This record gives sequence, C-alpha cells and structure tokens, in this order.
Amino acid sequence: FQSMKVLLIYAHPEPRSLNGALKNFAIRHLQQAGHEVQVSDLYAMRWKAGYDADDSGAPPVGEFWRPTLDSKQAFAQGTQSADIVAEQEKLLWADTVIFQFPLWWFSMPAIMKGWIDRVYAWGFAYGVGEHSDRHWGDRYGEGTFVGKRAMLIVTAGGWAEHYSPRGINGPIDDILFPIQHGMLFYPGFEVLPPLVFYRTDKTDAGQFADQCAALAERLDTLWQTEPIPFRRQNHGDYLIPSLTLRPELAPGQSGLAVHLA
Amino acid sequence: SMKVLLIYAHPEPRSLNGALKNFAIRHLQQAGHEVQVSDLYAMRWKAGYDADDSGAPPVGEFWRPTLDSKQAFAQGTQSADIVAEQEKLLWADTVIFQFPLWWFSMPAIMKGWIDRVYAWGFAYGVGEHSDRHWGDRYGEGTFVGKRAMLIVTAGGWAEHYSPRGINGPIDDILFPIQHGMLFYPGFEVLPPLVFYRTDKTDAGQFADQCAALAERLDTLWQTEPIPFRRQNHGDYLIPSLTLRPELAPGQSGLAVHLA
Ligand SMILES: Cc1cc2nc3c(=O)[nH]c(=O)nc-3n(C[C@H](O)[C@H](O)[C@H](O)COP(=O)(O)OP(=O)(O)OC[C@H]3O[C@@H](n4cnc5c(N)ncnc54)[C@H](O)[C@@H]3O)c2cc1C
Ligand SMILES: Cc1cc2nc3c(=O)[nH]c(=O)nc-3n(C[C@H](O)[C@H](O)[C@H](O)COP(=O)(O)OP(=O)(O)OC[C@H]3O[C@@H](n4cnc5c(N)ncnc54)[C@H](O)[C@@H]3O)c2cc1C
Ligand SMILES: [Cl-]
Ligand SMILES: [Cl-]
Ligand SMILES: [Cl-]
Repeated sequence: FQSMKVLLIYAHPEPRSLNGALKNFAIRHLQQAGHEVQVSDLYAMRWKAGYDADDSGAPPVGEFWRPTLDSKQAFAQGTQSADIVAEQEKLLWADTVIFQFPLWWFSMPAIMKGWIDRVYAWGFAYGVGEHSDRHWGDRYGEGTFVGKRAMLIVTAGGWAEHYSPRGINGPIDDILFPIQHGMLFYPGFEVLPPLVFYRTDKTDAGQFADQCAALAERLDTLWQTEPIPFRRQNHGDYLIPSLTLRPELAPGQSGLAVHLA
Repeated sequence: SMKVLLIYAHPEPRSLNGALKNFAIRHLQQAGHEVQVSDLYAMRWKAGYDADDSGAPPVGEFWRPTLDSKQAFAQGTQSADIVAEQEKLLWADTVIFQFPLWWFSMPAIMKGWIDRVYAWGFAYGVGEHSDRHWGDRYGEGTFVGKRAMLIVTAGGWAEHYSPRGINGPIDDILFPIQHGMLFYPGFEVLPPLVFYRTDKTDAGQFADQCAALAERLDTLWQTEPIPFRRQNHGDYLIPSLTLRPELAPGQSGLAVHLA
C-alpha cells in the first residue's frame, strides 16, 4: 500500500466557508485512502503572525535583536517559542505538505504569511549550507525539505481569464512564483502544480461538485503528478555567485519563465 | 507642503529599517511636509482579518470575508483600528510602505494591514460591472490622485534579482504588491526604492542608502510613475480583461501591463 504523511496548513477564519468545506473534504478523502493527516488550522490555533523578539526565547545575541541572527541562535540553541517548534516538527514528519488559502490581495492571507515568517527559521529553511565557488547555500531544490512534495490549493474571486497570459491580474503562475519558487522550492520541496479555483464567490452546488471532483483527482495523484520543473541553483544551471542563469540556457530570454527546465 | 503617510513594518527600533524610517521622517519634516506614521509593531497591529473586525453579526448564514466587509464599511461598524487607518489614507497625498523583504513579500503584519484596511467599498467592490467597465480599479478607485512608493531592504544581491537572476526579477516579484495592491485601488505607483545586500550594511553602505533615500524623498512629486495600464479605458477587452490584441502584440506575461 504505502500510507503517506500529509500536513495541511489551512488559513481561513470561518469554518462554514467554502474553504472550510474543501478542507474537510480533503482531510476525509485522504484519511479514507489510508493516509495519515495532520492539520495546522491557523485561525483555530490563534496563530501569532508577527515575528518579533518574543519568538527567540533569549536576550539579543548582539547589541540589538535582529530577525536573522536571533533566529540563527534560537534555532541552534533550542530556544524558539513552542508554537514554532511544533510546526517545524510537523514539517519534518510530513512527506507532503499542502497549503490551503483564499487568494487575498494576490497573496497568502497574513496569518499564513506569518506562519512562513516564523516557522522558516535560520538553520531550518534558510541560512543552511556553505557559500563557495560553486555552491551558494543549500536552497532551490536543496534544503531541509528535499524528498518532500508541496502543493497549493487556492480559491480566487476573479475569473480564470483574468489570470490568463494577457489577463490584467497577471498570469496565475507568475503571481504565485514568490510562493511556489520562493517559499516552497527554496527550502527544497518538489512543488506540484497548484490547484486553483476561480470565480469562487458565486460558488453554487454544481460548481462545488466540480471543485470537489478536481480536488479529489489531485489528492489521488499526489505522488504521481510531475513536479514543476524548477531549475536547481547549485548544479550548473546558474553562475555563482551572481546566481544568473548561464547564457546558453533559455538563450536571449529573461524573466520568470527562464527558471523552468 | 504635502501630507505623507508612512506604513512601517519592523519589530526592532534599532534596526537598519528603524534608522531609515527615522531618517525619512526627519527629512520630510525638515522639508516642510506633514508626516503621519503607522508603525505596525508599535501599535500592536492585529494581522488576521476575522469576524471580530466587522462590528456586527454575520450578514448572511455564516460570516464571509467579502460580504461582511461590504456591510461593515457601508454601515460604519468596522473596528476602530481599521477606521483610523482608512482615515489616514484619505488624509494623505503620498503613501510610503517601508519593510524588509521577508520571503519575497511583505512581513505578515503589513500584509495584515492590507487585508484588514482594504475594505469592500473602499479598496475593492466599488462600481459598475458590465461590458464597458469592471469595477473602479487599476488606475481608478478611492486612491486616484495619490502617489505610493515602496521602500524595501533585501538580503539578497542586486544580481540575484536581475532579469535572469534566480530569485526572479525584482519588479516581477513586487508585481502583486505594486500592481495588485497599489495600482489596483488607484494609486500612481512610483518606482520602488530597493536596497540590496542589507544584512552586511556598514557605515559606507548606510551612507549610500541614506543618500538614495533623500534623493527619492526630494523627488516624490516629480518622479514619473510606473506606466501601468488602466483596466477600463480601452487597453483591455471587457469582461475577459485581457490586453487587446494590437497592444504588446504576440507577447504575454507581466511586462504587457506596462506601456
Ligand atoms: C481581503 C480579500 C482580498 C481578496 N483579494 C483577491 C485577489 O487578490 N484576487 C482574487 O481573485 N480574489 C480575491 N478575493 C476574493 C477571494 O479569493 C474569495 O473571496 C475567496 O476565494 C472565497 O473563498 P471563501 O472560502 O472565503 O468563500 P465563502 O465566501 O465562504 O463562500 C463562497 C461561496 O461558496 C459557497 N459555498 C460554501 N460552501 C459551499 C458548499 N458546500 N456547496 C456550495 N457552495 C458552497 C458559499 O455559499 C458562497 O456563495 C479577496 C477577498 C478578500 C476578502
Ligand atoms: C524571515 C526572513 C525572511 C527573509 N527573506 C528574504 C528574501 O526573501 N529575500 C531577501 O533578499 N532577503 C530576505 N531576508 C533578508 C532581509 O530582507 C534582511 O534581513 C533585511 O532587509 C535587513 O533589514 P533589517 O532592518 O532587519 O536589518 P538589521 O538586521 O537590523 O541590520 C542589518 C545590518 O545593518 C546594520 N545597520 C543598522 N543601522 C545601521 C547604521 N545606522 N549604520 C550602519 N549600519 C547599520 C546592522 O548593524 C546590521 O549589520 C529575510 C530575512 C528574514 C528575517
Ligand atoms: Cl539560504
Ligand atoms: Cl474591484
Ligand atoms: Cl486591438
């Protein structure tokens, strides 16, 4: 068989919302298939969003507290706040991590961004590895999360056409790049194509049934779907330390698309 | 003599950001401008938008982030912290958002200012939806006539944000903010001020940051805005909201939204 360990990070303030419905569907679907599921329901946990000096469990390491170096010490010395530590343990436990949220101002809800900011410590999600001739940190297809898969599940009010290649909001995959490339591929996840639902504010029973069918199909194929083929940083595709794509790859092109093989 | 609102997100007053914030405030005041500040961490800003913000029971069967904002804003029941920020915004001619880049985006506390202040009736959901207009947004809206600018500190190098740099081009990474959050409700958006390699800033580097910052501040009403395209004034097909085919012909992606 092979029972997978799935962690769902979920950001919506109302349990009877569309998002709440889809969350409950996904959790039941995965449990019925034989997988184990842990959930971080950020609003239910009253998750603290603003990273600050109370998270480091120690006085400042230098003359004044620094978001970076104070994390580096807290993580290395074992003083981080206990909420942080429990999330980090969930991530280490999981084989697959799913982030589920409504699109709010073209980005994660604040409370979810605060999960990123606080959980992704120095020594854990960044700051790991050497800086040398041909290696510039353990990131972008390397890091703590190598071997794990991640996927977003996003609901949006705008129409699909509004997120099309010439659509005014920007192409969906480019708007999601800071998340999928910067937050998921960065600490070493294999990132699956996102599941994005459009025109969600008017969802009725028939649209919901369509959403559920699409969701179940993604959840059934989590370990078969091909990841987004983002380029690794440290294995020849980029010049180091400029971290620019070598001239023979995607020649004469620039922008977000050059980072896909 | 201009009215400038600074929205500022950093937890430590002695930080590099705190030093830049103080410099900017003093520089603007010495020039004769009036400055209001929203120091989010100092105010203990609530970041998570929820039902406690709408000041009333749910308008329908269960609270909805959209419709309960529409009603709170229309009926005057939003939480007082929100109202006070909306008042600042209406007061200001120029709004500056100052933050360290954290995970290629604003700190959560600032994202939560956006999520909670930008109400239905204020920043979105205003106006006609038809075949000729699709909401008062993207170069139209409540903020038309105001200017906005980002001031961003990043740890990564400039080259890492270059057009072929691994983190993505800086202006593409900042698109959801500049186009999605600032141009959307009607600001003219000035080019961002972005400082790189900030974790190693020394006296010399700080002097260079200060000089760049002063220069931007001295030109806030002279600098040309980012030439983003208005949604409703002919560049786009409505309601598909796709750029009309003779403009940037054959091209696609974020760059087609600038003329
Ligand atoms: C602050 C904010 C910013 C936003 N920014 C953007 C943006 O940048 N881009 C964008 O495209 N959109 C944006 N939106 C819209 C947003 O993405 C949608 O409102 C959100 O995705 C809807 O999901 P929800 O869970 O909140 O839906 P809810 O409002 O809870 O519900 C939506 C509909 O689904 C129905 N529903 C619930 N459960 C069921 C069921 N079981 N069967 C059938 N129907 C069901 C509901 O009755 C309701 O009609 C924004 C909204 C807010 C509040
Ligand atoms: C959670 C997190 C996520 C991050 N993600 C990203 C990312 O996605 N992209 C990226 O590029 N970067 C990233 N960074 C790096 C971040 O952008 C930088 O740490 C930040 O810009 C530094 O600004 P600060 O105010 O926190 O600096 P501080 O840490 O306060 O100070 C930085 C340096 O400036 C010096 N300094 C302060 N005042 C002065 C002065 N008056 N004169 C001379 N020197 C001065 C300090 O001594 C210190 O060396 C991340 C950092 C964190 C904590
Ligand atoms: Cl790193
Ligand atoms: Cl709108
Ligand atoms: Cl045309």
